[PDB]
Amino acid sequence: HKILHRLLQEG
Amino acid sequence: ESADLRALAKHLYDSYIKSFPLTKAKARAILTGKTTDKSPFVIYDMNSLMMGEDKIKFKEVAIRIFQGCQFRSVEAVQEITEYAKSIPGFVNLDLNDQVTLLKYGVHEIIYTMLASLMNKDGVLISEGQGFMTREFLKSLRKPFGDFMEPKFEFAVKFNALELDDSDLAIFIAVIILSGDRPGLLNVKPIEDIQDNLLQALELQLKLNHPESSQLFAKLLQKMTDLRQIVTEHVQLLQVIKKTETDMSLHPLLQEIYKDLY
Ligand SMILES: CCc1cc(F)c2ccccc2c1CNC(=O)c1c(OC)cc(O)c2c1OC1=CC(O)=C(C(C)=O)C(=O)[C@]12C
Repeated sequence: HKILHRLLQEG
Repeated sequence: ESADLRALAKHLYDSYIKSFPLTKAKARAILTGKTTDKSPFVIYDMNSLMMGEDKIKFKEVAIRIFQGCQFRSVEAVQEITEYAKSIPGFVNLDLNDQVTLLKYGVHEIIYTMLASLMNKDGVLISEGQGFMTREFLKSLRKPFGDFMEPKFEFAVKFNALELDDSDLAIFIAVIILSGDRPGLLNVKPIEDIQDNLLQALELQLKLNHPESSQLFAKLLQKMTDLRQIVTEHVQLLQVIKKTETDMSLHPLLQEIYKDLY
């Protein structure tokens, strides 16, 4: 779940 | 304190407005034809679909439509993710738990919010620039047709509740903060956040829908129903990329579905 991970940490 | 519960509801609503471009209010203003801007392009058959290509996009058709639903869902996952991060306490949770809450919650939210864009006759697509009829979607050859229909089935029942964007903002937050998702590491902090959101939802419904005392109880049941609804979705989907050679699945969607026992 590295993609969900990435979305959760950006912005 | 009830005051703080209303401040919370308003915070969630404001965040909701910032995260989701097309709200239910705006969706219904278009669906009912109360807007002045260009009404959506109606797609009710193969021919109309071809004509509206430029107005919605910035068996090859059934697959083509399926692909469209995939792209929208990907966009929806990102919008929901931004919303989740605005729920007080969410970003401070263990990161892997945040991933788990999203993994098991996104599709239930997608179904819920999809209802906002649907009526008995069809669904608004492309941020309201297009309208695809339910009968056209339902007629798509197997097994795609039965992949679209259930969403409308749910929407019709759910919309009978007459929730507004303010109600929905809290309802969605409650669903995302479910402390019983499989594999969560720290349950208590999630349960405490949900308990407060639930109190916020109860007050919102009591004040906003004074003549419908049964609403809160019904939404709690709807949350349970959404899980069953999502399981059936995941199955019917794992049979498509299982019985359709020409069927690629977006990485993000594969991640969410993978190990989603
Ligand atoms: C959230 C995605 C989802 C999941 C479901 F299970 C649904 C079931 C029934 C009705 C809509 C459903 C939807 C919503 N669908 C759409 O928004 C939706 C749709 O609709 C067919 C048909 C359709 O043609 C498209 C849709 O959204 C799209 C984004 C794209 O990037 C497309 C490109 C570039 O190809 C498309 O094709 C669009 C314009």
